[PDB]
Amino acid sequence: MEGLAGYVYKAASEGKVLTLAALLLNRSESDIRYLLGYVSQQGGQRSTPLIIAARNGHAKVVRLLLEHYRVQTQQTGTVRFDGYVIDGATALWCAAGAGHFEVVKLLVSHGANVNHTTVTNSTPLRAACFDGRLDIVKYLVENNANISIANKYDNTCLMIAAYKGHTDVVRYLLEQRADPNAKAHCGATALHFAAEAGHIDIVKELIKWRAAIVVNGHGMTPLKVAAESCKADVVELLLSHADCDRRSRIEALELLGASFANDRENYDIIKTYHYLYLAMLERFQDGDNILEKEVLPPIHAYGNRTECRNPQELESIRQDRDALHMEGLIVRERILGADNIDVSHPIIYRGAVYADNMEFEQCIKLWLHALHLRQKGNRNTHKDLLRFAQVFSQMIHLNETVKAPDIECVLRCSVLEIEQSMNRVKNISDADVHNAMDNYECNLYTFLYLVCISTKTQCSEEDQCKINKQIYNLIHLDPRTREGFTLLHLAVNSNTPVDDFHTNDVCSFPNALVTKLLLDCGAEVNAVDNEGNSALHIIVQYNRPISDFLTLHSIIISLVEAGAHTDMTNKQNKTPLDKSTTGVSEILLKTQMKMSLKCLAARAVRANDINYQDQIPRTLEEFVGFH
Amino acid sequence: YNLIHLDPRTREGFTLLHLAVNSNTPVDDFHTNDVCSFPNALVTKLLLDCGAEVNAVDNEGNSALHIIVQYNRPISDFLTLHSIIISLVEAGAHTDMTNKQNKTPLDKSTTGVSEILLKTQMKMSLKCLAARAVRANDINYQDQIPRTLEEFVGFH
Amino acid sequence: MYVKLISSDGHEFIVKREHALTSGTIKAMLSGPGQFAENETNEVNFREIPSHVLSKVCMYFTYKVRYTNSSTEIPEFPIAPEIALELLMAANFLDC
Amino acid sequence: MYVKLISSDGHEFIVKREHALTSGTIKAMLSGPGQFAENETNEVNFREIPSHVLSKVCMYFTYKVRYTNSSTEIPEFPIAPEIALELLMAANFLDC
Amino acid sequence: KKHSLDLLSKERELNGKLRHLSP
Amino acid sequence: DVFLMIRRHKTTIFTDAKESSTVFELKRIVEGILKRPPDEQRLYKDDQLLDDGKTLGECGFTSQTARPQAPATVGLAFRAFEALCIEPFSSPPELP
Repeated sequence: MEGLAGYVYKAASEGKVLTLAALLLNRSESDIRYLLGYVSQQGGQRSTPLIIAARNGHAKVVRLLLEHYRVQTQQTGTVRFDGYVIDGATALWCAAGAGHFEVVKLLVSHGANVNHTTVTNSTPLRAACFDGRLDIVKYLVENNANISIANKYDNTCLMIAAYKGHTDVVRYLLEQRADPNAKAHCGATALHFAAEAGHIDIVKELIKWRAAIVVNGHGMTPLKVAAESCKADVVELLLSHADCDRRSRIEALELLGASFANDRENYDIIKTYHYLYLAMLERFQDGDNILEKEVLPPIHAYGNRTECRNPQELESIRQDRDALHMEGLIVRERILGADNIDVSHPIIYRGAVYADNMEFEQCIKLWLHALHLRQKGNRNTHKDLLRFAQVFSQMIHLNETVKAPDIECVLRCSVLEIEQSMNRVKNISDADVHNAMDNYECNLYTFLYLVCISTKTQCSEEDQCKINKQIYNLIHLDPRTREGFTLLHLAVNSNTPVDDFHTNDVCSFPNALVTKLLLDCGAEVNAVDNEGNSALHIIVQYNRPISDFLTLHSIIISLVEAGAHTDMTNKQNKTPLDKSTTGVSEILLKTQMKMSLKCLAARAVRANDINYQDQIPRTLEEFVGFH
Repeated sequence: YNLIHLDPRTREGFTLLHLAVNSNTPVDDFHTNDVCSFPNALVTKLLLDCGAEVNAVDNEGNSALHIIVQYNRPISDFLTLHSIIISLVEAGAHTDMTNKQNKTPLDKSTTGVSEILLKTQMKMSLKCLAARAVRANDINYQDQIPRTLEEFVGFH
Repeated sequence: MYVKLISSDGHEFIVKREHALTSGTIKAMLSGPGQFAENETNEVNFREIPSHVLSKVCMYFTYKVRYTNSSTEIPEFPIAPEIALELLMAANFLDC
Repeated sequence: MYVKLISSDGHEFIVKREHALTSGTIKAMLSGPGQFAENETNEVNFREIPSHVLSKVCMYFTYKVRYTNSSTEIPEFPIAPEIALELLMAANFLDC
Repeated sequence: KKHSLDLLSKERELNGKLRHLSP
Repeated sequence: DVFLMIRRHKTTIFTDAKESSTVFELKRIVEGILKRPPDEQRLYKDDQLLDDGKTLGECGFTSQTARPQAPATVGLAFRAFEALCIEPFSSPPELP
C-alpha cells in the first residue's frame, strides 16, 4: 500500500526509533520491499526513507533498517543541498555529504557501493570530502575508494577539498597517491583550484607534491588567478617553486597590486603601491637586460596615461589615489586582456564609489566603458543595465544634464541583448527556461526604464530620431512577455514592477511620454496578449484615475490617436468599458469613441456566427476578429 | 481686457464668461453660425487670460461652471467642454459653489461626462466642507470669521 | 445641402448633408472636383452598394447623428443576419 | 518622516509627512528655514488652533489622503455643529 | 543601501563553477 | 484599511494599517515614532488591555468602525503598570 510508505518515510526523516519498530512491525515480505524504496517527492526532492535517514544522521534508525529488514544499498534518490542538486545518489553518498560517520560505517559494513556514481559520475568520496571529515574519508579510502576517477566534469576530491577550508582531508588525499595534474574542461589543474581558493597551507603543500605549473585552455596561469583574487601570500610561495618563470614573475605582484588597487574586499593604497614598486624593481635593476613594457595605446575613457615607464611617475602618484587606482586598472586590463568577464567588476566598483558621494560623470563613463567591454564578451548584462538605468534615474533626480549618446548606445545594446535573449530562449532547454524568461523580463523592464529616462531628457533632434529608429527595430523584432504583454502593454500598465532604487522616484508607470514614444515608433497598438487584453484594456484599469488623471487621459487619447479599437473584446468578450472598473476611465473612453457602423456590423457578424472567410477584405477579417 | 474691466452684464445677469461658455448664446445665422460656435474654448481662454472674473453669478446665481456643466454635447464636442472646464478651474473657480437654489455645479451637470470631468478637476478642501457644514447647520457666522470667509460661506 | 445617395439599383436615397458627412468617403466624394457649389443635386453614385444595404447605411447616418451625444444606453442598431457581412463592406468603403 | 503638530493646549498630533503636506501653510512652515532635514521630530507649533479643531484637521488630512482619487460614493466628513465656524477658520488658515 | 552595498559580484561564473563542483 | 489614533497623555499618533494585521505592525511603527521599547507599551481598546498577538480584524478594528473620518481612539501607556490617562481635547465653544 502507498499510505504506510509516507508514514515510514516521515518516521525515518524524524528518526523516532519508537516509531520505526511500530510502523514496520508485522509487514509482509512484498510490502517490506514496497514501502522501503518508495519515491516520495517532498520539498521538490525524491527522498527514499533509507537515504533520508542517512542524510539526517539517524544512526540507530539506519542500523535497525539495514540489520533487520535488509534493505538494498543500491537505492537512489535526490537530496536538495545548499545550491546543489544530485539525483541517483545512494545512501552512502547521502551520509557522506551530510557528514555522519556511523551511518557511513553501517552502510559500508552492510555492503554499500563505495564506487557507485550518480548521473554526473559523482562518488560518495566527493560527498565525504565536501565537508572535510577526516574519519569518513579515511574509512571510505580504507574500503576500496578510487581517487583517480573524477566526476563527469573532471572534478575529483582533490579540488573539492582545495576550495573548502578543510586541510586534513586534502592532506590525506595528497598522502595516498593522488594525481594533482588532472585537468578540467578548460585545462584547469588542481593548482588552479587551489590558487583560486588561495589557501596558504594547501598551496604550500602542493609545491612539494608536484604542483606542475601549466597553462590551461584560456592562456591563463594559476599564478594569474592567485594574484587576481587579491591574496598577497600565495605569490611568494609560487615564486619559491623552483620552476618559476621571469615573465610570470614580472606579471606576479604587479597584477596582484592591480587587483589590490580596485577591489571591494581589499581596497588599500599603500599595499598596492608597495607591490607595484617591488614588481617594478624586479625588472629595473639589470639595465643591460632591461625588460621594457609593451603597453597598448591609451583609451580616451582610460584617462590619458600610458602606464609607468619611469620611477618618477611611480613616486609621483604615491599621494594620488585616483591615478594609482587607474594605473592598476589599466595594467590589469593589459595583462588580463579584453576577454575576461571579471575585468568589468573593478570598473563598476570604482564607478559606484565615485557615485556614492554625489559625483557622476566619471562614474557614467566608467560604467559605459564596462558596458562596452561586456558587450564585446557577449554576456548577460541585464543586472548591469538595470543598475545603469538606476544611476540615470538618480542623476536625473539630482537634476544633472544627461549625455544623449550614452542613452543611444545603451538602447542599441539593450535591443541587441533583447534579440540575443530571443534567439537564446528559442534554442533554450526546458531546465533553465524559467530563469531565462525572467532575465528577458528584467531586460524588458530596464528597456522601459531607459526609454523613460530618454523621454525625461532634452535630447536633440538627431538623438531622439535615432532612438526612434532603434525602438522601431525593437518592436519590429516583436518582443513579447511570457504573458503576451508587449512593450505597449507594459508601458500602459501600473502593474509593471519598478525596482527599489532611484528609478521609482523618476520612472513610474503607466507613463504618457513612454506610451507616446512607443506609438511613434510603429508599435502594434492593437496587440493582443494571451488573456485577450490590449493596451486600452490595461490602461482603463488604472487605479489612480484622478491624481494622475492627466497622464491616464493622455494615454487614452494617444491610443485613440494611434488606431486603438475601443470596441475590442478580450478572450472573455469584455470591451474596455466592461473592464473600466472606474468612472473616469469609462467616461474618457466613451468620449474618445466614434459610433462606427463598422463596429456594429462586426458585432452582428460575430454574434451570428457568419462565416466571414474570404468574403470580406483582408483587413476586415482581423477587424471582425477584434469583436 | 478693457471690456472685461468695464464688466458688462446682460438682462439675465450673464457676464462675458457666462455667454462665452453658454451653448444657448444666440449666434447670428447669416455667416457667423458657420464659424462662431458657442461654447468655444478659445474665447473663454482669451477672456480668462484677459483677467475675466471667474466666480461671477447670474440673477439665478449660476457661475460659468454651472453654465458649462449643463452642456448638451459632451461626446461629439468633448475637446471644447474639457478645455472650458480646465480653464475655469485653473483660473480659479469653486467646483462646489452654490447658486440661489443651492445647487453645486455637480448637481447642475446634466451629463455625467461633465460630472466626472469636474470631479477629476475637483480638489477636496476642508474649507469647503466646513463652509457646507456652517451653511447646513445655519450657525451664525456674522463677525465670527474673517471678511473673506463670510462671503466664502455665503456662496457655499 | 440635401445630398442624394444613389445605390447600385438606381434607388435614390436623398439624405441631409450633415447626416451623410459622417461617412468619410462620402465627404471625400463631395470634396475635390465633386463639389459643384450650386446646391442643385449633390449626386453621389454607388456602383457597388446594394439598395438594401445603402438603406441601412442611411438609417445608420440618421441614428448616429441622433444618438452621437447620448451615452445613456442608446438603443442597439438593428442589423439583420443577412444585411450583416454586406453592411460591413459598406461601412468599410464608407468609413464610419 | 512624521510631522509633530502641537495645538494651543500642547497636544502633540504626530501625523505622516505626506498627510500633513496637503495643507498649504504646513508645507510653508516645513519649507524655508524650517526644513528639519533630519526626520525625527519636524515639529510645528500652533498657538492659535485648540486641540479639538486640530484633531479634526489631522482627521481630514488622513481622510483626504485615503479618498484622494475615489470619486465614487464619497463618504461625508463628520463636522460637528459646534466645531464648525471654527474648523472653518482653521481650514482657512491651513489652506486646503 | 547604496550603489556599492548592492553591488554583487558576478556569480553566474560562480554558478558555472559549482555545477562542476557537484559532489 | 484601518485607521486608528494612538493616544498618550498628550501625544496623538495617527495610524494606518490593514484589517488583517496584528498588533506587532502598529507597535513597530510606534517604535519608529516614539522610540520606546515595545514591552512597556500596551494598547487599550475602550479601556481594555489587548494581547499583542491577535489581528485587528476580529479584535474590533473593523473598517466600518475605524474609518479615517473618525479613527478609533486607542490608548497607550509607558512604564515609568500605568493606568490609562488619556487627556480629552479642549471643550468646543457653544453655538452662538
